[PDB]
Amino acid sequence: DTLVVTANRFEQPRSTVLAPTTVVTRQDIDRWQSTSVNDVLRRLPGVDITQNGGSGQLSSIFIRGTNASHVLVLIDGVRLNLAGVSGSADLSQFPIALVQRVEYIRGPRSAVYGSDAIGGVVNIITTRDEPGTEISAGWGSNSYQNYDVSTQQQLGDKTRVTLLGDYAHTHGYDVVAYGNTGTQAQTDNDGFLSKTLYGALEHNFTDAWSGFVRGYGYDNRTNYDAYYSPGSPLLDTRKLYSQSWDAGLRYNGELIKSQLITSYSHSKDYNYDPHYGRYDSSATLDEMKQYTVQWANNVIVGHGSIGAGVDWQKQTTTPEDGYDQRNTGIYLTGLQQVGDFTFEGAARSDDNSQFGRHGTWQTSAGWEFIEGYRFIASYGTSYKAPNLGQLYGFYGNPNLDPEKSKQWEGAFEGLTAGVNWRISGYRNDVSDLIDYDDHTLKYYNEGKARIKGVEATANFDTGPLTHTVSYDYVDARNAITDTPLLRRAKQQVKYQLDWQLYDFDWGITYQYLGTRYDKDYSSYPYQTVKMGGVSLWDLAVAYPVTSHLTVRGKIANLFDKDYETVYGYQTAGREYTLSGSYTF
Ligand code: CNC
Ligand SMILES: CCCCCCCCOCCOCCOCCOCCO
Ligand SMILES: CCCCCCCCOCCOCCOCCOCCO
Ligand SMILES: CCCCCCCCOCCOCCOCCOCCO
Ligand SMILES: CCCCCCCCOCCOCCOCCOCCO
Ligand SMILES: CCCCCCCCOCCOCCOCCOCCO
Ligand SMILES: CCCCCCCCOCCOCCOCCOCCO
Ligand SMILES: [Ca+2]
Ligand SMILES: [Ca+2]
Ligand SMILES: [Ca+2]
Repeated sequence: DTLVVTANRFEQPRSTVLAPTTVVTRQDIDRWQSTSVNDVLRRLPGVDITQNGGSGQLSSIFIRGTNASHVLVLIDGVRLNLAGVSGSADLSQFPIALVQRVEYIRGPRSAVYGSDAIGGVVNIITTRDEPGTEISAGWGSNSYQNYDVSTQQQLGDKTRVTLLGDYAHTHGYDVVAYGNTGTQAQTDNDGFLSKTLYGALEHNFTDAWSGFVRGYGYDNRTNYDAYYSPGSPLLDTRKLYSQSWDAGLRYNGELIKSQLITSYSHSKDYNYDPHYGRYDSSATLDEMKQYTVQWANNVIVGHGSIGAGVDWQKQTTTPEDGYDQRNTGIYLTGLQQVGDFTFEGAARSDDNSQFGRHGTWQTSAGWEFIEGYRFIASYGTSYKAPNLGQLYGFYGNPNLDPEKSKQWEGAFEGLTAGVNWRISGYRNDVSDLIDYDDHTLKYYNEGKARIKGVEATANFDTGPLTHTVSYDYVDARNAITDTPLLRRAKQQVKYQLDWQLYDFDWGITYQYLGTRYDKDYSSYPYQTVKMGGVSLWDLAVAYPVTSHLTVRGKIANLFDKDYETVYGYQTAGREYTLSGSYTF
């Protein structure tokens, strides 16, 4: 196991987390030769992603079949900051260079974190420890190119620093669109450019008390497609800027853990064509500022812990009505162990300045009935806050309540003859779904979803061969009308194969994207169409040409499989990348 700290906010061992958690490390990501967050995520259990194309294009994540806004994305413990009016975050913009570790725990977790923890939680962590300085970059399949410098160091004792800058660029391909340009097209590759900057300070006043400060930021330009009058502007292009800063102290004692954290984030997300735009306009800007403050405690008691915090949010976006919004929550957590029984739980009330008070809880009990074998049940209750669009839009309704989930899940987990496996069943009923009525050009909370999913995983070695495999089946329907929701695969299958030989470290990663259902905007009324669903393979190698130098190479979409995760957006297709790192 591996500590991981994103279940109850403090360190703890995964074994000791009844819910399915998955962790991705740097080694991992470097292996994977991943070039985006999207890449990494798509691999793990329960994740369905979709893309209005290649790199840089919006994207969307469906954890166990919930809506794309029904996931909580945390960066370093802290809600992302998706600006605009749809929960949807789209980690297509979030520089992968920043990523040192992802920690991902599927299932509800609003009783710790609040809103969005409905499917599960994706905590992306920017923080390393792993001193030295590093150069690198790469080249490839669409004049893609990347360069990058890293270091962390000490400035005398109890202090260390960390800087990173990183530049990627690609020209891309046209992604056609097809029901989003109207009269004409693009016949234009729609590229992406991001440039990024990170700094850290890290400091112990002692071997218990510590602090940080961080600051980071990026500056992306990506090009997209739109709709079109001959006219009459486009909106070709998007330009996002985004900075964050944090501060905390921690104290980590033998029994009692504490943290006080702080952070402030501000983006500014221009869309525009492209000629006299800006600035025009003809030119939409969405800006946001989120502030955050949180203080938490835990301590050790039994083979258990108890913990609690308070946790405060302020988001002022800019335009007369939707602008400044505030949340505050207070929760409790508990772990314990008794015999071969674990019990783990959490609860929270939130007070939200639009919709007032709402609360939320979860439980799990496990039973290790034979050594190595273990049976877990869980129950849990989560929610999602209304968005401005829904609230204060043109069909806004500022009285909306949140959207409510209930989830049950059942799992067996075992070691058997060398294989670490798990399998797991869940029902999630969602409700008070926010659903506009043509009806009256207002939204209301009215709609219901059911989800029934199964998650099976395994890992093992045979040779010098390593196997990491999962299967996922998600049956996600509209409860009222009993049709399949959209853009979701009933079925996924993901294998990875790792091994080492001569000095070539090899990986081959397979996935099957099962078939799915969506909308063809080609023509109103708009109809749904069934996408067929498909098999990908990528091939990756690395070599330590020295001792400081690794040199890698990756063929992605190894055969050449055409397909979409969104009807009308062309996906990538076969790409090469050729890449290098020096250390010292
Ligand atoms: C719906 C829609 C669509 N939209 Co909007 C349009 N036009 N639009 C919206 C509206 C949805 C409101 C609602 N859905 O009830 C609406 C009015 C909010 C709008 C919003 C915006 N629109 C935007 C854009 C970019 C586009 N939109 C598309 C997603 C363009 C879509 C093109 C497409 N995908 O076919 C789209 C035409 C169809 C998506 C769909 O229905 N998904 C079905 C659902 C199951 O999938 P999903 O993943 O849950 O979809 C969600 C999101 O995609 C999201 N969303 C909507 N547009 C965006 C844009 C951004 C950047 C983000 C992060 C999310 C979104 O809302 C969804 C559901 O609540 C887009 C691919 C069309 C186009 N050719 O560019 C495109 C993005 C290009 C790119 N790759 O970055 C805006 C920047 C428009 C503008 N300049 O104001 C903007 C941002 C919203 C925000 N909060 O930041
Ligand atoms: C000191 C508070 C610890 C529990 C806080 C969260 C409890 C939320 O519901 C828990 C009760 O539901 C089932 C009871 O059985 C186990 C309770 O939690 C044990 C947590 O370690
Ligand atoms: C710290 C532990 C938190 C325990 C919370 C779980 C129990 C929640 O209580 C019941 C859930 O629904 C609440 C209302 O119950 C019946 C309502 O009857 C009157 C309706 O207006
Ligand atoms: C130390 C903080 C304790 C936080 C626990 C709050 C958890 C949420 O409450 C239980 C879940 O929701 C049940 C409450 O819902 C009923 C609301 O009732 C309030 C007064 O009737
Ligand atoms: C749903 C989970 C079903 C789990 C059943 C596991 C039952 C027993 O499995 C392993 C028990 O050990 C027998 C296997 O081999 C014994 C190896 O022991 C080495 C020397 O005795
Ligand atoms: C304890 C793990 C459950 C394992 C799933 C495979 C065996 C299923 O047996 C009967 C099939 O169930 C039909 C429903 O399948 C999806 C339901 O999933 C969870 C909904 O409660
Ligand atoms: C899956 C029921 C058998 C007991 C668990 C076996 C451990 C799973 O390891 C293999 C997982 O990889 C794919 C599993 O596919 C099996 C379940 O799919 C059945 C869907 O109801
Ligand atoms: Ca374009
Ligand atoms: Ca209310
Ligand atoms: Ca044991």
